[PDB]
Amino acid sequence: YFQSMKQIHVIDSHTGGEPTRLVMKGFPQLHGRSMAEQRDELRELHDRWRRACLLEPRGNDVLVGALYCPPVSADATCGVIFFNNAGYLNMCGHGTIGLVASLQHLGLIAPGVHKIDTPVGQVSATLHEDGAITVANVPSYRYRQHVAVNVPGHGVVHGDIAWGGNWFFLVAEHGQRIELDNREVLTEYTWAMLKALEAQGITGENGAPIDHVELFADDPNADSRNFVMCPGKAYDRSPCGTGTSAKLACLAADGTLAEGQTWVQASITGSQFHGRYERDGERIRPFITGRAHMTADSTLLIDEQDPFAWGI
Amino acid sequence: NLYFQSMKQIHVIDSHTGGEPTRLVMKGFPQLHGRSMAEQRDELRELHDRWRRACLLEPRGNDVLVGALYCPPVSADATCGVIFFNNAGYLNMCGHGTIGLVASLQHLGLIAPGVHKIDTPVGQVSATLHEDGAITVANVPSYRYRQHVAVNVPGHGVVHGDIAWGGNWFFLVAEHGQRIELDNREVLTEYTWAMLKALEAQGITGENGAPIDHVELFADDPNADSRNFVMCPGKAYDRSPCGTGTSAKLACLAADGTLAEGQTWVQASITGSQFHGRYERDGERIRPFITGRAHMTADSTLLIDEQDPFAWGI
Repeated sequence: YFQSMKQIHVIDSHTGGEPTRLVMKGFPQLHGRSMAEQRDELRELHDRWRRACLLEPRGNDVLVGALYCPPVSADATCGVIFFNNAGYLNMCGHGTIGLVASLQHLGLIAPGVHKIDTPVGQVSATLHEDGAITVANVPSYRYRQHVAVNVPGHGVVHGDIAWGGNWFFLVAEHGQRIELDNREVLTEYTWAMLKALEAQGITGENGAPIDHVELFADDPNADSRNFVMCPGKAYDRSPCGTGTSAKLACLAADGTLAEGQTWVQASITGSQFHGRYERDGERIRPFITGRAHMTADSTLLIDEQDPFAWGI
Repeated sequence: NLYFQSMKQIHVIDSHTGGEPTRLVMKGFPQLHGRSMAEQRDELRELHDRWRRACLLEPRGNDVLVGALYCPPVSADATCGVIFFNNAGYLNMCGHGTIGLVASLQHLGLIAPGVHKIDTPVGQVSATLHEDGAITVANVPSYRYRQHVAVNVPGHGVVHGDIAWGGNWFFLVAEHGQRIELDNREVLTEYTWAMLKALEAQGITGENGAPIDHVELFADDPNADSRNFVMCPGKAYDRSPCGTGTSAKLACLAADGTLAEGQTWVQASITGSQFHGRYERDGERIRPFITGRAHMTADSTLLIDEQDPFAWGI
């Protein structure tokens, strides 16, 4: 009977609490030569597979899926296509940490530098001997500093606007408590803040929407703790790789963090990433280190008689 | 493969009942010495709560999930015992989870169609596995307490609802002003949550002052007798038609004579899943019977990494 249903072999993991569903077998054969072609193929010809994995009931609003692919470039370990319950992603830092940890435990890679092919080019990740993984983030920078926004029901706040692979508004939050049991308040506040930025025409470079907000506060045992609001009104359980890269860019620009020095960023759940940077013109090269842990080895089952087989 | 067994493992079968998911634990929890399900449930809560938490807290679980521990039977009559739980604690009964259990046991080769008795921490629940795979559960006795009660909900003026017990207290509204559609769930959530606050503020309760903690809205449907939206504690909506809520609905239909004894009511949910319901009379109350289906969604080995600060849940 189980043998009768369509099967998808996945390895679920989390990176600082933010989960990754790595698909190792069961999606359709993709004939695209490039990772972008394969991604387009999935989206256009085979989207039910993403949806079965990411929509309810099998998925949720925080999960990212990752399709393992054979490498396309000569020196890459593999290819990957990331996706969530709304569509396809291109890069995904926490998912890449999940991927590399998973591949290690499956016996497919050893410690060292690994190149991973994505739809938008290669990502370099270093698997350390102790199992931590460092992602070379895209070049990051601060676009504007100390920008005012009025947030309905809360008042005026100032933040930096910075690119770390996504656009962020970064706020030194003194008013609200950055603790996990205050998450519903922080969720409503930061979501309102995102909507207020849009309404007030506050954007990244060349009008790009700011679709992430991150709040920072002191922490007794890290350099900082954050609360990160993402698309879909979901907070990041992790310190957020691109968001921490954007923070490093701001710290670098202000001189708060020296080149080569380590910044320890705690998340709302108490997980941590380490980061450091090198300067490169008006930008920085950020390096974000974190860990992933396995949480399930699972055969997803698709009952083709279920109206919700491919997700709700 | 040696690494995947540096890790503690829990074998689960995940399924959903009309969209509402059940995680059935088939192996990996500690041995329980309780002679009864109530004692075993107490054992879990008191001596072994990390297992529930690994399964139901993030990252492995979520707010919608219910877990069910499979247990060897303890009443002589029984196919098995079960203990239900969610990310907050232990439940007693769980109709949708029982449908999940029975469907899962069938697919695992443990049972065949027929009547199956299942031991629970509050005694038995009887479930019929039909030849076509559907499963009928007997809900607790249900009844309407009050009829056509007014509540003022700011932004809506007065709404009327029935107050009925189906295992929980519900306020049941024939909703003509709100669109009962999944893409309108945000608006429906704010409305029903406001309605619960207004009932409380205006002293509208169940029997003996019991708080009403569920609201269900009902509308016409072109392929069912009705479609609903069901608001539950924690500001959560039921993906399914809701077993206890549909039982409360049956009690109101029976009281008004809208549904005849033995006749079937087809209740669609916000997600477009459906249950069937019928009742028999029990003095001034009813015995409701809820029929639905569960579908398998995963056969999974949960893995616990000892080096993981979140191994046992966030």
